[PDB]
This record gives sequence, C-alpha cells and structure tokens, in this order.
Amino acid sequence: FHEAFIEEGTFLFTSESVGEGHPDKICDQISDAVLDAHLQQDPDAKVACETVAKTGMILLAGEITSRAAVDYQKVVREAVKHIGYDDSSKGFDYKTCNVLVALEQQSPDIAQGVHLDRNEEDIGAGDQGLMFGYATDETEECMPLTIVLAHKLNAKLAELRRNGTLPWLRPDSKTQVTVQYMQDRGAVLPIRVHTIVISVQHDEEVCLDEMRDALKEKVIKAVVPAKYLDEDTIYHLQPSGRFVIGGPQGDAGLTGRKIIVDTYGGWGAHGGGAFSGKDYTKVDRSAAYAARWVAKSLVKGGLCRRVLVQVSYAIGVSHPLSISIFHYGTSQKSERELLEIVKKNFDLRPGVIVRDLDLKKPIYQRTAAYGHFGRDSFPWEVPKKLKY
Amino acid sequence: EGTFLFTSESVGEGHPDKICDQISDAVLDAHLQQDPDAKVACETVAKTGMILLAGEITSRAAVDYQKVVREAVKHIGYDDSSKGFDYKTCNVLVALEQQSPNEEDIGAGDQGLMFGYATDETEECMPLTIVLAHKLNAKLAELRRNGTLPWLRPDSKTQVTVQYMQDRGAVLPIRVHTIVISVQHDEEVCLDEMRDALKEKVIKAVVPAKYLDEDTIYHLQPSGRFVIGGPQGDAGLTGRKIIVDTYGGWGAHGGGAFSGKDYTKVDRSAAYAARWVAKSLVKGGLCRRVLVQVSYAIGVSHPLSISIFHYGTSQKSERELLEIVKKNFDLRPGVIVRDLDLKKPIYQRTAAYGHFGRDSFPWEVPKKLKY
Ligand SMILES: C[S@@+](CC[C@H](N)C(=O)[O-])C[C@H]1O[C@@H](n2cnc3c(N)ncnc32)[C@H](O)[C@@H]1O
Ligand SMILES: O=c1nc(N2CC[C@@H](F)C2)c2ccc(Cl)cc2n1-c1ccccc1
Ligand SMILES: O=c1nc(N2CC[C@@H](F)C2)c2ccc(Cl)cc2n1-c1ccccc1
Ligand SMILES: [Cl-]
Ligand SMILES: [Mg+2]
Repeated sequence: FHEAFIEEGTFLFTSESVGEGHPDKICDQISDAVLDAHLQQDPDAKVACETVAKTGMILLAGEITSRAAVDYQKVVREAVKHIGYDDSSKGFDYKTCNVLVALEQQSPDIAQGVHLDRNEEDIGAGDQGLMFGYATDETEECMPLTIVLAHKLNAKLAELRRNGTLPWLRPDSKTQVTVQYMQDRGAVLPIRVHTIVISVQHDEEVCLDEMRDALKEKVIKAVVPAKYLDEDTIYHLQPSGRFVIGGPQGDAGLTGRKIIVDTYGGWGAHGGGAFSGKDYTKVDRSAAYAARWVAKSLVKGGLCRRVLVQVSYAIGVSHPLSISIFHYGTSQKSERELLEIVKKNFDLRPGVIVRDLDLKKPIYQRTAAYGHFGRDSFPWEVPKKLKY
Repeated sequence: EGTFLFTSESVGEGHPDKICDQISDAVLDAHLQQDPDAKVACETVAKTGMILLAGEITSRAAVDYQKVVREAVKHIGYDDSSKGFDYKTCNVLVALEQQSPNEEDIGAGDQGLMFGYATDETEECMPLTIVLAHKLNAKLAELRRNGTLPWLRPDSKTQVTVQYMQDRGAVLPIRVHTIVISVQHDEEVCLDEMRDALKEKVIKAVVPAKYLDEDTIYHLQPSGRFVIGGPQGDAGLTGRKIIVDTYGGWGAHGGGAFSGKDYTKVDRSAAYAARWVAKSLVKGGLCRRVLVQVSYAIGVSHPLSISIFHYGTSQKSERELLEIVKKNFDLRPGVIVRDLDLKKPIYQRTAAYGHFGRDSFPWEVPKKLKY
C-alpha cells in the first residue's frame, strides 16, 4: 500500500538558477555595478540601466540622472573581469570587448510626476505595477528548497572555479532542482531531491565522464544535505554534452530576463518587474523587497507557515493602491485579520521603505546573482517583530 | 467578509517593451513564412532613435530586417519626431548571427520550468483583472486609430484592481475597486479633458457597468504629464512583460519570455501546451481553477516533472488530475509542435494584448478528455 500513499500524498516542484556567466545574469550584474557606481557618489541618483550582451558586445541603454561621474568603460569591464571572461578562449574578454553607451537623462515628465520638489517621504511610486512577496518555513532562510539548492549549486561552481580546485570550469552555468514534497495543511515539507540538472561551461581538456564525476562528488554532495539524495535521485549532468561555447557568444543576454530565478523559483508570485539597474524609486524593486520583508516577518512571527503578499501602485502616488494576503490555509487567522496586522505594522510608501530597508546603500551588485531573497546581511531578510 | 483585492496590469502596442516583443515576433513570422523549420532567438532593444536586433538565427529565409522593423513601428503608430519616434528616420542595427541549416523524440532545446493556468471566472478562462487591463489598452488603440481621441499616442499602461469573493477556492468578481490609465498624449489637450475622456469613452466602453460604482477609484494620467514616451521615455527590451503576456500575476510563471523564440523553445511551446492543459481541465468540468507545472532538461524529450494545483476547486485529487493529464497529453516538445500546429507564422498576433484568452489560437481550443 506504501506506493499508493506516496502517489497520492506527494508532489514534485521544479526551480532553476543560473551562474554569473549566464548572459542574462551578466547583464543583471553589470546593470547593478552601474547602479552601485552612481550610488557610491550620489545616494539620490535616478538609475534605469538596461544592459545587452552578445558576441563581443556590452551595450548600456536607459535613463540616469545623477551628480556622479561614472566611467562606464571601467565599471563594465571590471564587472566582466570579476565574472571571469578574460580571454578569447572563453568566448569573451573584458580587455578587448566592445562597450557601447546609450544612456540619457530620466524623462523630465517622469521626474516632475514622481519626485521633484517633494519631501522624500511623499515621493510617488516611480511607476504603476504589482509586486509580490513570499516566505515559507520549509528552510531556515524562509525560501523554497528548490530555488535555495539551485542557487547554491551555481555558487559552489563559481567557488571551485575561482579557488582553482576545478580549473576546467568556465563562468556560464545553469542548474535545476526538482524536490518531491508532502504537505501538512498547506505547509510544504521537502522529502527528497528527485532530479538535479547541471550544465556548466568548460575548457577543451577535460573529458565528459571526469566532469560528471566532479559535479556529483565536489558540487552536488558539498551543497545538498545527504538526507535529500538517495539511490533513486536522477542526475542530468552536462546532459547536452559539450559546453565550450558559452557566455554572450552562446546566446544574447538582457537585463531582467531571469526574474523568477531572482525571486522564488516559480513559488509564490511575480508582478513582472525586473530588479537590476533600478534605484529604490522603482517600486518593481523596492516594493518587492518590502513585500518579501512582510512575508518573512509573518512566517518568523509564527502567524503563517507560508504566505504571499501582493502590493500595487500608480505612478506619482505614494500610498499603495491595494494590499492582499494568501496564507495557503497555514494560519489560525483569516487573510482579512493578517492584512489588518500588516497595515498596523508596515507602511509600504516608497519614501518610507527606502528608510526602513536602507535602499540608498550601494549593495545591489551582490543581489544580481544567486537570488535577491533568502541571503545574509540584506535588510529585507531581518524579520520585523510584529505587534497585534 | 471573505472578500479580497487582486491587481493586474497591461500595456499598449507602443509601450517600449511591447514594441520589442512585436518586432521580435515580426522577425520570427518573416522567417517562418519562407522557412517553416527556421530556428529564431531574436531579442529587440528600443531606446531613443534605435531598434537593435540581437541573437541567433538558423534559416533558409532571406529577410529584409529594415523593412520588417520599420513596417512594425509604422503599424504601432510611431511616424513622426513629434511623437518621440519615427519608423522613417530611426536607426535599425542588426547584430543577428545567422547560419545556413523521429520528431516526437527531439530533446528540449533548454532546461526550464513553465506553467499554465485557467479560471472559470470568465468565458475566456482568464482572470478578469488581466482581461479588463488588456481590453482598456485595445480601446485606447482603437480610439487613437479612428481619430475620435486624436491627442492619444501609442505608449499606454493600464492597471485593474478587482474586489473578489471566493466559493471553495473558485474566485468570483464583485466590482472594480481601482483603475489606473497612463497614456502618452499631445501637448495641446488639457488634463481635465483627457481624464474625462478616459473615464467616459474608454473605461465605460470596456468595463461592464455592473462592476463600476460610486466608490470605484480612478487614477487617470496620475503622473500629470506624459508627452515624452515610447523608447525615448524608457528603454524597451523583448521579454520584459512576461506577466502581462500571461495571467496578470495569477497562476505562476517559469520566467521564460515568449517573443522572438520559435516553437522549438520550450519557454514558449510548453507554456502554450500547459495553458492548453489547464483550459481543457476547467472547460472539461474537472476544476474551477487549475495550475499546471512542467519542466525539462536540455537534450531530454520527456518532461522531468509535471505537477497540478487545483486551489481546492476539484472533487478529484491533484494526483488523479495529474493521471488524466498524462493519459490525455504528450508534453514532449516535438509532440507539442505537431498537436498545436506551431510551425505557422501566427506569432506577431500574440505579442500585444496577451498570449492567452483570445480567439483562434490552437492552445485556446480545449481538448475533449478521455478518462
Ligand atoms: C515610468 S517608466 C519607468 C521608469 C523610467 N525608466 C525612469 O527613468 O524613471 C515605465 C513606463 O511608464 C510609462 N511612462 C513613461 N513616461 C511616463 C509618464 N510621464 N507618466 C506616466 N507613465 C509614463 C511608459 O509606458 C514607460 O515604458
Ligand atoms: O504553492 C503551491 N503549492 C503547491 N502545493 C500542492 C498541495 C500543497 F502541498 C501545496 C503546488 C503544487 C503544484 C503546483 Cl503546479 C503549484 C503549487 N503551488 C503553487 C501555487 C501557485 C503558484 C505557485 C506555486
Ligand atoms: O490564486 C490566488 N487566489 C487568491 N485567493 C484568496 C482566497 C481565495 F479566494 C483565492 C489570492 C489572494 C491574494 C493573493 Cl496575494 C493571492 C491569491 N492567489 C494567488 C496565489 C498564488 C499565486 C498567485 C495568486
Ligand atoms: Cl514598464
Ligand atoms: Mg524600460
């Protein structure tokens, strides 16, 4: 009878992550390197920096109003060097690539409608839109195990690449983790890892069997708790075989094309806005961080085992248009009661979020790989003590 | 008691991200017209005076990219420097790397995850929030093109907050709580005239009167000035409206963009198939609302995982729904392409007003289920 109980009582869920050298993630990191360069000189910089990456090319396009003097050639090339593209053998070289800049001022129509001649507390949302925050008690970091493990596998590849223990590794990687879960009254309980995919760019020397052995022994077994790995776990390691061609040569990349990788790995919800290259007046970023803070506060405060928060704005309007709560049936309180607790404890005006989460600080390049949520030393990851 | 709000947004055809989606799918369709087996990964970037095409194409087609891009921008309505953008005079840069070149067993072209969603709250099996948001942008384009509101320009955004009730997981729309409309405009029209027209000629022509009341909140031209717009106002990129393209924040999203990708990209083909599955389950009476996840590995034909969430709206378990899906659908990428007839140049039609909930797409025709 056990097989029948397993089929009925369990389900699969899949999340992916990508490494720093994935071309879409290159763009996110460069966009946030540009944002941080501005904020280091001008904490009030208005930044909307999109990056495009293709064979031999980084293009910056968008809108910046800032008192900073930023050397875009230096910032871009230093970011590409850090990622590890330093030779034509790797498909891309920070020393010799083309960097094109098409950056203008912020629209004066936007500036006058959002922030000009306002106290910072009264600044309007920098756009309309919807944003979600999510938290789950299934991990200590209050994140889905699927996305946590997917990100940590890419971080482990970069670590062993950079310390030279796996020197055949190159910067471009993708990971994907399928977890088999059971539920406890709307809370999800991870049982085992069902399937792992790892695809990583490599040099010309190493054989397919040697790479597959190292990815299991030095990466997967160093990241995934042994209790989640068993004789039935499926490993797709270099599944499409050779991956010498990678980075921007392999595929065009853009800023904001990994927004599900950046958030909850498909769990929770997403309002569609990209984070990278945007200052705190862009609610796509600041209100998603605040909603994460709310969701994590509700779970660590013991009000929910899992929770989703929606918030929405209109351009030029400080107060949110709507706030909504979905507790997945994991609270003794109604969604109406939880929403009252939120409105009693939190103030999701962008001019207040920036103070509560210290969002003028140049920490954004750190967020642009391995996820914006579930990591140490970000203000939105410190739960607020709730009163009600 | 038991009520809640949910918000979705949409953007118009001249929103700079949507310009990019439409151009990327115009390029895809141009290739498929000549070479039905064309491989296309066409990313478009739009900023002041510039359309850039970047990506990878394997095609026998000979495509005039200048003509395809300029005709797409003309149709959207950017035909003069007074509007911030002109198809006649803009820079078109082409960075596309083109190469000369059993179907059921072909491997996925990439790893990834994809979701499909359906809800019985509308006939089109889509959330009311995203349906109304899209229809408000379509009405703007309509009244711009027929000259009844000649001060309108192509760049628009809408946002609709609906107040809902629930019936055992099924969602029941009560009323429109809040509407935002921001639309690019000429320098002659006054703010009072635009706000009056947006309420009377746009909103009241689109939203059923039963959903509007004296408490409905209107944010019309809330920035107060929107003369600068299109790519001049804000850089556009392909695949930066993926939630507008799908369910308006309802259901779920795997992160893959649709526009500029041929039918061999599972980011597109498996999302369309997952929609087809979810819609078939709802129209088949098995659920009131349902979410389907599928995932792939590069070089593997069979999905790595398939998952169902019925929101508590089925008398059947998620396990029984999953068995019905597996008995009725083959979500191998080569089989999806055959079953949904995806080699046809139909993609530019998808690139504004959403990929789902609309007439005459094969993924919107429910499959009759045998179980
Ligand atoms: C507000 S802009 C995003 C922020 C912008 N990149 C910046 O530099 O602050 C995003 C979208 O809003 C719309 N938009 C542009 N200018 C606007 C204005 N003056 N008022 C309202 N909406 C506007 C356009 O559809 C544009 O693509
Ligand atoms: O939150 C979630 N919980 C699932 N659970 C299964 C029953 C209980 F165990 C919970 C679930 C399972 C399958 C899928 Cl395809 C989505 C799910 N989602 C979900 C829902 C909306 C959006 C994103 C993910
Ligand atoms: O499907 C959904 N249903 C809601 N309902 C409220 C109780 C019942 F009426 C249903 C709901 C409400 C608020 C929010 Cl913030 C999300 C919700 N979601 C949802 C969940 C996951 C992802 C995307 C949206
Ligand atoms: Cl936007
Ligand atoms: Mg933009």
